[PDB]
Amino acid sequence: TKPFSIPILTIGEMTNSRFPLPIDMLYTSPTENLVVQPQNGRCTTEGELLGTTQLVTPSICSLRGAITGHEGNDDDHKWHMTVTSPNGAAFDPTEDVPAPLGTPDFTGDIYGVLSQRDRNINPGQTAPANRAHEAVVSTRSNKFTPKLGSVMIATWETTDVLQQPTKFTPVGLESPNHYNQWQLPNYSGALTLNMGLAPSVFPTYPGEQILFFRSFIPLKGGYGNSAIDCLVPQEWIQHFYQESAPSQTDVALIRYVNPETGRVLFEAKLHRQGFITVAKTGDSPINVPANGYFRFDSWVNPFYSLAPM
Amino acid sequence: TKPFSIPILTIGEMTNSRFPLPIDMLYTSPTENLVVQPQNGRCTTEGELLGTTQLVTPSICSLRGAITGHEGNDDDHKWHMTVTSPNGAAFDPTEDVPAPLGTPDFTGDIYGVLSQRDRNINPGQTAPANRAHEAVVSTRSNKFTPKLGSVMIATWETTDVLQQPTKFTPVGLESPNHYNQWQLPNYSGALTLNMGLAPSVFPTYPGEQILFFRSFIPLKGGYGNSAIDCLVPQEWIQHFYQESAPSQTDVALIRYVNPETGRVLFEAKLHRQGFITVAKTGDSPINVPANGYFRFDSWVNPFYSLAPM
Repeated sequence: TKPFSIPILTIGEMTNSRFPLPIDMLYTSPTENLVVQPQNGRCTTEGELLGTTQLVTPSICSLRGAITGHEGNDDDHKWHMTVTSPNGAAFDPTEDVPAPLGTPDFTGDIYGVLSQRDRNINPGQTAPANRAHEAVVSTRSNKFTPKLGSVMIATWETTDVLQQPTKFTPVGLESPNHYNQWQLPNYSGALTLNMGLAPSVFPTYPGEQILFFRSFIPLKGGYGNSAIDCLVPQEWIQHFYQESAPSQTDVALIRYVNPETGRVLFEAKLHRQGFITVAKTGDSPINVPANGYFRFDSWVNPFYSLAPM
Repeated sequence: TKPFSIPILTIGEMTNSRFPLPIDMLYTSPTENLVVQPQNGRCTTEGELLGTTQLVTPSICSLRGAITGHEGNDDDHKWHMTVTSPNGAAFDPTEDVPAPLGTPDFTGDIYGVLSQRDRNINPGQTAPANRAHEAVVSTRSNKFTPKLGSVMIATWETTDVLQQPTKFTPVGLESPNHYNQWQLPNYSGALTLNMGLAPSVFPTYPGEQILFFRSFIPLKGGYGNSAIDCLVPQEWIQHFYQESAPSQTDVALIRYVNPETGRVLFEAKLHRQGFITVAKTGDSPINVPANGYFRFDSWVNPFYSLAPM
């Protein structure tokens, strides 16, 4: 029975699993009136990846493939991007997954860079031509259809985008308008429901809330202090995936500890499904030292009563 | 005496430690005419970080701080960025490091996005304003002085940059002009030498070359198939940092294994200083399965004779 374990990296040493950003703080909040069902950042404590989760940090909310033309006829700023899997191989729309690995899992206008490196070398050259432009992938568009193998990608530039291999590097959001981090996009477009989903997560013990790892997400414009929350850091996913330690119950009692002073600061439940709950109500700040990290202490039963945070 | 170990993640599951990119291939080449002295991606096999190396993947080649105004009075595209440490805290120019952690470690015109979130809320508003623009940090500029707490950052945008907290998210290179991945920038500007450096690395056993983890790096324009090479993946750095396993000799014999068939494909030396050498000459392609990873097998004496790849 290989023992379960969690990384000893601090908050300040880890990366958000739902967007390639540093983790700025721990954060909790009531979620009784919404459905927390992210598809990136999903891993069981036994190392099973779920949803669209993959292990390469800069590929989170990235897209890869080629531009094949404009999307439609009536907007010169809109391009049809046929997408592949991150490894460059064809994606099978009938695969029992929501969309290609690392596809964005929220509703919003994602800002980043469209770059291209030509597949062919021109006469008189020794190397392929390149170009890049700022761009937006609107996951609420009816042409956001990654499960079918394509997305519409928009530019402010209106001509210098070729029918060439294309990558989208995510940077942030175009604005806070229409951003809802817990609303899954329609991976197959309009009037088609999503499939292959990692399940929703929620606390059940009275007075518990989900604990999130929160990152502030850049905005291209608008007023806001937008953030995106993940259930576990990307480094925890990489760790569980490698360790594949059996879970002895469905609940791991974990403690947040200051390694210098040895002081345990609070306790929490790491659920087998891959999320944390704490005995906390409200959204007030979580005040913890910088050198702190979670330590696995024991497997407990569903009803273990946590010390209130 | 804690045993040394290497992650079991495959090349296609890890990240470049010198730029936030997936790893595309293993790569070797002669370096007899170069000085290989990167400052990101530097970790001893005992977990000692060196140079400018830090653990947050999207912070590699990033810069944080605030714009104070234009750089000079003659180009409204050029801005003076005061730089902080990645945690937002003041950087001390006298600390025994080359530059703030994560600072770029090569010569080139680094392309990315400059984003800002205002520090105050304006009257009539409830949230701070935001803006972001394509930007270039030229590390060959005499105004690239991160060890002194500032860099010049340029935007195609001419005015919509304020004197506000600022992040630079790296995406790729503006072009291949003057890109030299092994030429350190002058962290303190002109006529001042760098200090606090992680040491240069080179093979010494006859017929050995350095083995690199190679990523293709996007280009905003120009002709080229530009790449950037790191000495070990970012996930190896995170692993060694946490494990802190003592190094029993200066050289770890490691084997690239196919986990499925269990077959060992080739062998290599992981040096305590934190780089890999192999018995290979030239730059011809390294042909290995997708599911392959390096496994630590034993500690060996200096000048151990490897099987030729």
